[PDB]
Amino acid sequence: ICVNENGGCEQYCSDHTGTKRSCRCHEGYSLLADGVSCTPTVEYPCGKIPILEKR
Amino acid sequence: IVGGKVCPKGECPWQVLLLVNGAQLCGGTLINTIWVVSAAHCFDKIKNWRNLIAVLGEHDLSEHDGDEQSRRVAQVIIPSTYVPGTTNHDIALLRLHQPVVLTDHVVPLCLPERTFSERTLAFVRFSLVSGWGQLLDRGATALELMVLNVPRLMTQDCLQQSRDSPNITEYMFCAGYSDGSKDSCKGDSGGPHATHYRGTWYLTGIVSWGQGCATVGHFGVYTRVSQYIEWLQKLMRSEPRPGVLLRAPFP
Ligand SMILES: O=C(O)c1cc2cc(Cl)ccc2[nH]1
Ligand SMILES: [Ca+2]
Repeated sequence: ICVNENGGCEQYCSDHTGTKRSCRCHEGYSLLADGVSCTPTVEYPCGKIPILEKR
Repeated sequence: IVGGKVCPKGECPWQVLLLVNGAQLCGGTLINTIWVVSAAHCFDKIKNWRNLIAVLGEHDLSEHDGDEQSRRVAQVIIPSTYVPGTTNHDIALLRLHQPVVLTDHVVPLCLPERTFSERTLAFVRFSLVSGWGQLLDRGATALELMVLNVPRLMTQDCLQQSRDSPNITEYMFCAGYSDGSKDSCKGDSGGPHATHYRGTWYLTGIVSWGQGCATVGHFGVYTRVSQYIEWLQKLMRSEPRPGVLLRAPFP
């Protein structure tokens, strides 16, 4: 599932035994209940530009 | 950077400036509060290992505005496969003596997972390259941080579209333009090749080498960071060792 459009994940994707897929996030992020989206858990998450975010 | 634009202040917050005895050496990328990724070739001629400084939150080299954070470089880690004076395995992992403080102007770039980088990020066409390097081939270096959008090429296409020259290995990738208008340059070495994917930026390349700067029929060559993710992750989980320079086995 992960090879095709990143398995629908916003960030990281892990393939599991069967048609099972788990999305994961970089540190400073948490996975939403949709199972695909990553939300920041810190003030300065990696790869986000604060001056653009606070606009 | 040739043919780019000034990166508005705070828009490249992971950009690192490396200094040796206060003189501009190379660029780098902040990947968390104590680690910086740069190019191994930046360190081929260092003798004053104690005088290596990383500056974060830098924008304009002519003025101190209070957002700059300077840290001594405690360790420079190079893969065992890198040979000085050559281009292959052109990567260095730097440990800062003390963490930088994350602010609106100092933010790390995401070091992605290998699989995500190989099967998804490697297919994003355009990515940004940045630095205070030469604005022209045989020209002066920039006073303000510059940024350029460059498209990535498949290595077959790079070798076909290109005019003693080094080979393009699996530890590299080509990006840029062959019309001589836009490229990264000498003094941008070690800086980030950053890729946007679903609202977040990731580290995909390191400014490594090329035939001059913006030479017709030639593209910029970048270190393929995806090949080094596990090597970088294992080092970041390890205890510091005496001595600034450390050669670590690769793979
Ligand atoms: O030192 C140089 O001449 C040099 C380094 C470098 C790096 C890229 Cl990615 C493109 C062009 C370049 N020229
Ligand atoms: Ca400044």
